[PDB]
Amino acid sequence: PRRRVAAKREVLADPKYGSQILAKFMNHVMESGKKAVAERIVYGALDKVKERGKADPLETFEKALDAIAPLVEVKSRRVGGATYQVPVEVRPSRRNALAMRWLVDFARKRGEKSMALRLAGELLDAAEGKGAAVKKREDVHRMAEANKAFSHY
Amino acid sequence: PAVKVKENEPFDVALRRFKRSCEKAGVLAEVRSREFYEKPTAERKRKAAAAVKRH
Amino acid sequence: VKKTVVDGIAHIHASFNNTIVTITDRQGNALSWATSGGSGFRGSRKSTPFAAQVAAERAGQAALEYGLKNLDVNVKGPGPGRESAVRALNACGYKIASITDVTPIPHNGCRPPKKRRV
RNA sequence: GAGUACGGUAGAGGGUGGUGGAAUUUCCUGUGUAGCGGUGAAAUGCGUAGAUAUAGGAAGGAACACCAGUGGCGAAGGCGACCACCUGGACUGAUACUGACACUGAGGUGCGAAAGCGUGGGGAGCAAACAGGAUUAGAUACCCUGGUAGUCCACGCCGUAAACGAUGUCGACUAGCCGUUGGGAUCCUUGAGAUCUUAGUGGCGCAGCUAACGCGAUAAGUCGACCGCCUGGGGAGUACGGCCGCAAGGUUAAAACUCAAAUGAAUUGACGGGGGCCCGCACAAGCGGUGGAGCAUGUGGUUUAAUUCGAAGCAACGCGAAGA
Repeated sequence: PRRRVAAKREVLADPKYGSQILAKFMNHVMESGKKAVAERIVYGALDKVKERGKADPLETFEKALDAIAPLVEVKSRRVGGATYQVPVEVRPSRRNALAMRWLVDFARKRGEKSMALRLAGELLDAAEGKGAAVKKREDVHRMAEANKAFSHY
Repeated sequence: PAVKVKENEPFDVALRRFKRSCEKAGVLAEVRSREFYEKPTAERKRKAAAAVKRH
Repeated sequence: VKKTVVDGIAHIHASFNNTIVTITDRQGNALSWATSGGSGFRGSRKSTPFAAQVAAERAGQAALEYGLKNLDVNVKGPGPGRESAVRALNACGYKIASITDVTPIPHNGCRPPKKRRV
């Protein structure tokens, strides 16, 4: 058991778009602390999104994450000597973070040339709601709505 | 164990009155006690502890 | 066919393992019935209040084809779903005239089985 | 002291017959359609020949929900639906009567839970045995599905229980406090409480006792009458004989041998698939890994002439060695 309040880390806004929402997306796509390398990916990705349709690469990011962020999720829970996967709502602080999770993870496993156009490829592919990250969202939503029997916390 | 729904009230408060009638009659406790057969030694031992706690 | 019955009676045979909802007339002639085990809930999910309301809601819409709008609720037996099945009857079109517990109470009659030594 | 006569009170005290309600099961009929039942989950099982559910009817057996209460009655074992009949005791008030007629009690005799046994009935539920399904390495079990004796009744037998308050019966005395049952007396005649007293039934508690735990007017305190019983543990409440029993068995009841302890209470610690509270990358959420591949190192094993010696779970294995 713990008594700690953990820690409240703050993220500074991105320098090219003035949106802290991209800052945690940058914070998510990180590998080995290479800040400069990864930010070259998103801006190149956002240029690809902007160059292919749309009007602003920042607003389709907003459109992308809601289609990825689930509204409910189960967790392993033991009450009566057995595991009951009680579906629980996802808090606003976690839904966007896990939205940033599933965009990079499934785009990393795509077959496109480089991540620069691979996260970009998923960005519009997820904004319209027909991508694998969108697919992963609904099966989690499929995991719930079937275990609805267990609703005690 | 029997309630009548009146005019112009929500059915929700009709439910809450219903179980309030149920625990007043204590039907759930009665069926729980008759689920299995409690031997006279176990029944008298339970009632002796009930008297001790009451005092 | 359509019996065209306006007044009915709903019976919920809630048990510790299953909940059987049966809609009947004032003379005890059944029209529709559904069970928690018949609604895709098997095992640990059959004994859950959510499975009870699914059974009640499934039999609820099957009972409107007779043109039933009034019914009395006769819940019987203990278990998770004695009330959750009744709340399902409110979601679909119905008004409940009365709710009654008809759980049988022996007056110290037949000997029950022995304690389970689990 | 013990007892009798009278009025009254409470009671699951006992026996003999009726009667009632709830519920279970079985059967008949109507509606109605894919499950019911069960479990941790399943399966055996029941069900399309129509189950479960629901409604109406019928049969049968057993126990009497609520009242219900360290409440009541009984020598104890025990006794819970209602009513009628037969019947024992206790408590209570005064007066009247006998006048020690009392207590205990080896033998003896009577009653004595449940199981069990015999003859005859009865059989709804439950359920030894038995059968099947699970679980398990196995499971002659726990769990599930069925299910026979039995449980019920009458008449006999048995005669044993942790038959316990693990405390024989009877009588007297010894601070109090708080409940409760059946009475009685006085203030309250109160409408409605209070104070004494008695027979029970409980909880604390002075003294006293106790190895301690605890008992403490319902004594395990202070005494008195009588009775039963004990003399280390195992062997053994066994063998043998006697008595009893239809039997199962009961009762009375040893020795050889063997051990130096068995035992009671309480304390500290430790432990618990006991409980309560709290913490730690212990768990949860994630970041990246090992285990798959090639190379470096150490260890075990093997081999050698030696493969020098030590380190061996966490807390040894890139350790002594910060460098054959």
